Amino acid sequence: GSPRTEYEACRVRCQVAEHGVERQRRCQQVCEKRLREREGRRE
Repeated sequence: GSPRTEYEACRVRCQVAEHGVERQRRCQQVCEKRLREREGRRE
């Protein structure tokens, strides 16, 4: 339904995965796109 874990896990993993602003912001959108795509099975 809405696995917030998959999201919070990406923010805590990505934040440490890289360092900066270009990848940081760009990452926030990537991790989010995956979440929204997950919570949304079909509408």
